[PDB]
Amino acid sequence: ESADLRALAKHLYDSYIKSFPLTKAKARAILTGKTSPFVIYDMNSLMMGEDKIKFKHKEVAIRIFQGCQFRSVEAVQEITEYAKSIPGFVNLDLNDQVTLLKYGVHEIIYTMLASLMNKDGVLISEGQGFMTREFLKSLRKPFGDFMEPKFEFAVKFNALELDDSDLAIFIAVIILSGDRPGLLNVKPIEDIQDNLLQALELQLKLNHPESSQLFAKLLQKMTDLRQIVTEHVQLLQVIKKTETDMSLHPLLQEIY
Amino acid sequence: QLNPESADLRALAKHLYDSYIKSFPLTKAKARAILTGKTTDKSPFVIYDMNSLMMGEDKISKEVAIRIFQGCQFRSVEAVQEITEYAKSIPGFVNLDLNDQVTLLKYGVHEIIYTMLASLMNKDGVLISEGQGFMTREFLKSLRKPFGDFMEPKFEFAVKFNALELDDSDLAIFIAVIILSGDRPGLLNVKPIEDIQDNLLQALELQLKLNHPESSQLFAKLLQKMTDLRQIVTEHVQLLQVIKKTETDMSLHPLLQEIYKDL
Ligand SMILES: CCCOc1ccc(C[C@H](Cc2ccccc2)C(=O)O)cc1CNC(=O)c1ccc([C@]23C[C@H]4C[C@H](C[C@H](C4)C2)C3)cc1
Repeated sequence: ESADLRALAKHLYDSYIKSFPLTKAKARAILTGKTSPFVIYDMNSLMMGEDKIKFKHKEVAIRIFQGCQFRSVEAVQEITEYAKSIPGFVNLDLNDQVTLLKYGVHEIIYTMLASLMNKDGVLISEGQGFMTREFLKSLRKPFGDFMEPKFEFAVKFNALELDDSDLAIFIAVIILSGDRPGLLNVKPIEDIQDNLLQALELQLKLNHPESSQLFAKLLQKMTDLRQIVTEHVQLLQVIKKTETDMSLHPLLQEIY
Repeated sequence: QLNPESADLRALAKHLYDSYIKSFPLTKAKARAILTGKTTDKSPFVIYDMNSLMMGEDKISKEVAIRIFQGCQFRSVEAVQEITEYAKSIPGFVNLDLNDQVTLLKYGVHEIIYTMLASLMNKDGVLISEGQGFMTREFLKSLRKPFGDFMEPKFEFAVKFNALELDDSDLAIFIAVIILSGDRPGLLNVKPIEDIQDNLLQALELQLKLNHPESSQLFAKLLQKMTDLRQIVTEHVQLLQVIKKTETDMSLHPLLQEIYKDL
């Protein structure tokens, strides 16, 4: 039966490569040098990187924060497409699918964001740039503790040294989470996740024979993720309840 | 079912199960026996309202909510003591840096308390006073605005957690896994802790596979529940800040207060 598992794993990987442009393997090469990105480490760096480079993603801290949103909206579409390739997903009650993506994207966003971060910064805009971790903490208002929580998570998560083939199955497990509120038919979901969990388990055993109980440690990071999301939602509302320069075109705000 | 490695894991499971029974007076087996009525001597007095509560004082401050609340404070202080005792039995635990021992307990006792509290719960209520009493979920939710719902989140977790059908021998290892968490804030030497947890994780994994052959991916499902515990703790901690402000006259046990400080 270990046949259908290896196939599911290969399938998810191929699909993951297709849905996500910047893989971890590719991002890693750019972060260590073995392979250059424009560096944003201070205000003038920023102003220049967006001047020469047309970073598709008023006030700096605010403009940076909104670029994060723009990029997140973009990531949501990639994740949605990926999900549809997971065997059984499209066959679930349509409302449940929306529910699963609705509560799952944030967890996946931060999970994948770690692939693009090291302890010194994060790759932005397809990796054409590198925004410094220090510069992010240099932001005033509450925009200073905005990204820090993610870096800390990334340092820990990256310590597991997973690769794209590992992450592809993990993401699918995050998506098929049967405890999301509002699901109408939980069984099919948990049934698919169970199969995905089996696939992830064999994947990690064969890909990291020397890493003891890596499956357990990866599942434990689940705790870390939701805490990051919950905390994120809190700072997000604090930005809505306060801040008056967050004004965007009516059509734009609707887009988020 | 072979090698000396799997043999060491079974030995560890037995050691942990043996300590768990020795450290916790009210096991899940005894709790289930009382709840399911497979007795004529283990039947609890049920408290589902005020007069019941009143009549229970005889069978088993000044206010309904606060009295019930102070009771839970006392009981969990006692639980922390039992948990602390169980912790010393975990191989390697007492050999770790003394500060880390305190840190691990500080972050693990509540997650463990709610894990074990589920053993004493069903969709309708919870056992109290070593199983002599039973307070229904509805009575506890009818309480005054503040306390009126400090328990509901525990019930919601319990009915789902109990769905895994774990038994004491399973819980003994899981409780151990929880305590030996290398990602606790402020830990000095994270390596020795992770090494102990890895071995506990192996013990738990084998135990579940052997105890629940037909329960597919129980191990992973059990681990995912850990996120549920953290959440319970945060909510509870926030509900306490609310109470200590609305009820300026209600005291909170020092031990429990030192555990929430800078949590
Ligand atoms: C009432 C059911 C509640 O049963 C709970 C609920 C939550 C906890 C966890 C605590 C709550 C807390 C939250 C905030 C701070 C600290 C801890 C925690 O998280 O630390 C423990 C118990 C276990 N409780 C019992 O077994 C139990 C035994 C005796 C009584 C009486 C108290 C008093 C009135 C009645 C008659 C006498 C005198 C006995 C009932 C009540 C409860």
